[PDB]
Amino acid sequence: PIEYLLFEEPTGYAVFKVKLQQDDIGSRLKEVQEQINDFGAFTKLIELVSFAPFKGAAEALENANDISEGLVSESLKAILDLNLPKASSKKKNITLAISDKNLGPSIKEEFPYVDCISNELAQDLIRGVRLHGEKLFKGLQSGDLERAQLGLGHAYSRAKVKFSVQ
Amino acid sequence: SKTRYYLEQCIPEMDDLVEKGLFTKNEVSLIMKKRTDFEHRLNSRGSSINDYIKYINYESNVNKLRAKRCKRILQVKKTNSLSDWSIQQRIGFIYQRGTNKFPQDLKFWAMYLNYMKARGNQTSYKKIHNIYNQLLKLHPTNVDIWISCAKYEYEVHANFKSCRNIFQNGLRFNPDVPKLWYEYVKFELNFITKLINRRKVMGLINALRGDIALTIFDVCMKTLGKHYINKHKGYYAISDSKMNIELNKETLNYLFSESLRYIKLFDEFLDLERDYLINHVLQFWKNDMYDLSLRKDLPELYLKTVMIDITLNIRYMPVEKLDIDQLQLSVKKYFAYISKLDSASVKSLKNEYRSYLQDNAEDDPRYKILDLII
Amino acid sequence: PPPDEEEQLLAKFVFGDTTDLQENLAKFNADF
Amino acid sequence: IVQQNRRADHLIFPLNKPTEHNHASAFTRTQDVPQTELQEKVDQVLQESNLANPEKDSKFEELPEEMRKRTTEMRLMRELMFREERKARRLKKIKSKTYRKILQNVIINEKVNKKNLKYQSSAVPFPFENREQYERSLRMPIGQEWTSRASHQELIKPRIMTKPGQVIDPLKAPFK
Amino acid sequence: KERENQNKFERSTYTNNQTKDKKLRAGLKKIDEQYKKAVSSAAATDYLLPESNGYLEPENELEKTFKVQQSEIKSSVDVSTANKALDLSLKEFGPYHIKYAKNGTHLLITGRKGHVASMDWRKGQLRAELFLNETCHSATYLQNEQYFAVAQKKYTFIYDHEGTELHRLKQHIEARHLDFLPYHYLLVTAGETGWLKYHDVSTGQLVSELRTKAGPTMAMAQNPWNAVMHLGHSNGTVSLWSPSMPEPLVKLLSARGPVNSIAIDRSGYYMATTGADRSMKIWDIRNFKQLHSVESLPTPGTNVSISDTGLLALSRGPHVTLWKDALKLSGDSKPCFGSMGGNPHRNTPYMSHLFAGNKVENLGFVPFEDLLGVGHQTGITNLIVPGAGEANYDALELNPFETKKQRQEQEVRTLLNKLPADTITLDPNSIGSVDKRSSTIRLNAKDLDVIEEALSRF
RNA sequence: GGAAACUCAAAGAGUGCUAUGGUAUGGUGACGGAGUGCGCUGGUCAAGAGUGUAAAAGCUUUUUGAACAGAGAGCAUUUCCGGCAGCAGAGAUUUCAGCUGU
Repeated sequence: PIEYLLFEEPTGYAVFKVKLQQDDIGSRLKEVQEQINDFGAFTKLIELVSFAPFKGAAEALENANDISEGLVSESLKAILDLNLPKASSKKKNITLAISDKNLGPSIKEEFPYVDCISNELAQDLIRGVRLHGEKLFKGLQSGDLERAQLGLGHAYSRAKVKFSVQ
Repeated sequence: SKTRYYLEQCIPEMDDLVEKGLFTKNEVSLIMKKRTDFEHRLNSRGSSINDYIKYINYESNVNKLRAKRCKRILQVKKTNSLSDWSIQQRIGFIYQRGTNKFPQDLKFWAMYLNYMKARGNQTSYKKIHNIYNQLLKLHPTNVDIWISCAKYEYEVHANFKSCRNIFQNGLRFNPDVPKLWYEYVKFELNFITKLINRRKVMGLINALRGDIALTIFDVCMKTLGKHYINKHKGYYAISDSKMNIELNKETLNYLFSESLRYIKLFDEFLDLERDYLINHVLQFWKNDMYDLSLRKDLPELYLKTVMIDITLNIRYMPVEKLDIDQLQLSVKKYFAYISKLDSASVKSLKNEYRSYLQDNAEDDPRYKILDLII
Repeated sequence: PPPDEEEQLLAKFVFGDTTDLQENLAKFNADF
Repeated sequence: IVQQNRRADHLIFPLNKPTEHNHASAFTRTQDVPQTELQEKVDQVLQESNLANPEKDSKFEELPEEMRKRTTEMRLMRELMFREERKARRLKKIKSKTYRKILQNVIINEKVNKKNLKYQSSAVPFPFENREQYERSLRMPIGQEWTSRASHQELIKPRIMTKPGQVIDPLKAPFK
Repeated sequence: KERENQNKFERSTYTNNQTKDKKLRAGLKKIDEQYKKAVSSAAATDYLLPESNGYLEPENELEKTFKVQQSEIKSSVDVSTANKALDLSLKEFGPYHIKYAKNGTHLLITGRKGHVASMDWRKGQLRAELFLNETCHSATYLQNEQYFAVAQKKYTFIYDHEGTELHRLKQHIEARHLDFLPYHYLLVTAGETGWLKYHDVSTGQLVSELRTKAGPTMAMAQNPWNAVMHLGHSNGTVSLWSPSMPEPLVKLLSARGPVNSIAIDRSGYYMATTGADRSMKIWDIRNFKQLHSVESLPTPGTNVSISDTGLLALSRGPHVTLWKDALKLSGDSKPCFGSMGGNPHRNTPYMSHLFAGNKVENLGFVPFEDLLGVGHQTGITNLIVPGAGEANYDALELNPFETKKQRQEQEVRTLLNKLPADTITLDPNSIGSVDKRSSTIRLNAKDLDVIEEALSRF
């Protein structure tokens, strides 16, 4: 059970709800490995329930650094607290699929009722939504995702290197 | 195909609608071929929200014709059979399908909400809650949906706890637009006004103050200032101290203009202690804002707040008994301002004179007022 | 069971009735 | 329960019911501890002066010529009362009114069709007792071309319907 | 649940001339519930049927229906149908055998002399015009407009879409009648030899050669219901044939003299045969009763055809005459030619036409439209016959608006579900059953002189 | 061999498009809405029990109780409504909202 999916991206955060589980035991097979390439069958697995866009490139760079060093930011806290059901912390946590095994501990530090999965099943679910991108989102974001990617990559790199224009 | 499924889901209501002798077979075949056109346009490729909207309009028109024909043929207003709810259920499902396919046009989402609310007793408020929940999930940043959700659940249901939860969750999501802040202080003032008016009413038949609105006023100033200093000067802080002080001054101008709008639409709540609830915003603006609003620039704003603090008891009608009581307070205010200011002294004197002359036998007591403020 | 004018108007909408359309095409006679 | 599971036409193998938690709503708080600075400020003010509205339930849980003359204070109290107050008022009016009221032309050959006695079965198969029963099983085609779409789906859905990627647990009954 | 039109959608079953098993009892109860639900829900589709059938109705007692002229129809109906009512005047080659594709999109004409043209008669697109200078007799499409088979001087040839010759069949020695069986992919061939040949078009393999043993085959028709072939001989005998049995399944004594033409209803219930003894005869097919015997036609009926809505088009040379509701059991549905004194219980012609110059070669209704294409000595003429076509086709059996991709995929799919030639029986519902031997109860292996009286003991 | 094209066909490859029913709408007055009761979720506190110990503390607990916070995700049944007016109120001449009796 891989119930929800968290995809971080330069325009904002997306929470998807996993409709159908993919196969666990047959996860290396040919048909299971190329159903994430076919879009007509990937939309049988993944459904978008929420997308919180960023306030601009400033909050984009803040959340890019927080996602980079593995911390839950305030917009993450907001969207996860909106979307994930108040499960128990001792019996059957709600299962969130992330792509970052050291972002998981920061998610359970804030929501103890959430167990986080990033193994190969969550990895290829995540790369399915990365492979399709703008088609899953049904038209609900401002800004082209690759244009925001160019801006965020340049901003992240100049921040990380302390590029001064003086 | 799924148009076949939906079209043959449409058949029991017209079974019933032919048995109840209002429609005939040759006209129900015409409404089925129009509905076939619409269902095929819906679940084929290249679909449009205008196809959804025209289907909803056609189904509402055949519902109105069905009601008219029922009143004319059977002379009842509902046959209490399948064929009086099936078509509204169909319209609701066309709306649900359309909002699942194109969840991006708030015109269609709001038409869904309007039809679902106006359906009346037959709908369920938890059914409206479900589509509010998924719409707020998809558009958390769009703020008018938060206002509309809380407005539906206070101005129709009067659910103060859930309304407070909606406003706090919206302010968690986008704590950057001042419109949600203003509608939250508006909701809290409306709630405390209804509280003290039900107290007054239970007194007239037979502690908890605006300090909530002041605390959300305080966090409104703090977080709006934080988000403007983070929004402008966007990527980095690569700016010398001239540009940093220019930025901080401009955020003070921004935030203080919003508090000017706050007091301007704060005055009309005059059923609570309006003097205390405006004077606390006065004392919250009077303190230091880390870049010398009084002792340096924004001295025009300092003069504006001084004029507000002077007229804060003189917010009165032409019956000027309060002026005859405490115009010496305004005179001492003008003296204390002109004891320090240089051109703001003459500005505040001429402005208080022009304001009192514009706002204030009856001209003979006004001749006393003109001799006072001359 | 009489007729009705509003009922026949929206019935002409619902059943897709071009009867008044052909009446107007036969009637308009290029009068201008 | 073993008998009704043997007799059930369709088993949907999430059969032990999953413990549904309370949904992540936007009308409430999904953590029940103050999560923002606004929330903790509003709750410390509201616990200086609490608003659980038991006082605001007992205040509006108080209010012939009461029916005819009081047509203004009735509308005032209607505008004044809160959610649970109006629910209790509707219940009180409902209980009060319910306490108030109550040479030959055809020659057929009858040779055996040795080429298509392979398209008909040799005997009657096991679960039936005669060919009338067995051909009453075969008498209706389940095809898309011969049924409607709903009937086609009802005829072709299988008995055992599992979910494709989650564990099937053993059955648990309400106290055996 | 009641559904006034269920008995069209009902399905017959076996009867003996209840059970103690609990599990089998409830299984049969579920099966009967599912059959009733399926019949009811399948019969509720008549609301969803888009179009309505055509007609023409007299609205007066002076206005008879057989005296309504084709120009009057073409004035009274729309421009699309008036343009479908084509007329090709092809004078120099012989009388034109007409043939339509099974959706009405393509027309295949054959001159007697040599002129075979396959065309899209409703656009203006011909896609094969080939002049095979030996006397051609008949042609048919195979599964498409993409292949057609022509019966030439002796050998049957098979041509592709643009008219290149694909096959010369060395069997099928003298065909005069070709017909394709579309669910079985079989080209059926009969003619001057007394032989009936079934040829599989997909594999390429001659499936059956059957001795008619009754001389040349005078007429030939296909039951669309169960794909058995009704051949009419010079005995006055129709015989019903299948490619499994080397003997005819049934032999009926239809007429005296020879049998000029046979037509079968698409429901597989009625068969109209015209003999050369001036006798039209309507036959029950399922129970093999003779329904009607219209004897003493004024001249022998050279053709009959039955539309999809059950009209009966007889042609007697220059004349074409159509009767409505003639294929019914009652004696008031016997097709007359006049109503003697205005009897309402006499089936006068539904409409008639006179091809005054010539003698018509054959008749064929256009499949899903209200037209009758008659091919005659100077070419083709479509007649607007308003009651004469299924208004509501099924678009996944055969589609008149089908595209190139739909043709390709439907060709592969019908090729994949091609029925074997052995499944052709007199009734189609006899390939799920058990043998008519092999006892109807299944067996449970448990079931698997007073002196002479003294002299007895000796 | 060559040329032309808003020409007619026969096929191949790639790309695009939410391309989305894992068992199809909230409802054949057999119905819906309201309310109640049962059921469910979460945290807190208390009790039990185990384990540990000089006593503990701690830790475990598919053990119960309490008030609180809720979810829309289940199940009843006659508690009312989907009957009529009189009347005021609500929004843009249609729909919406409660009192006195049938």
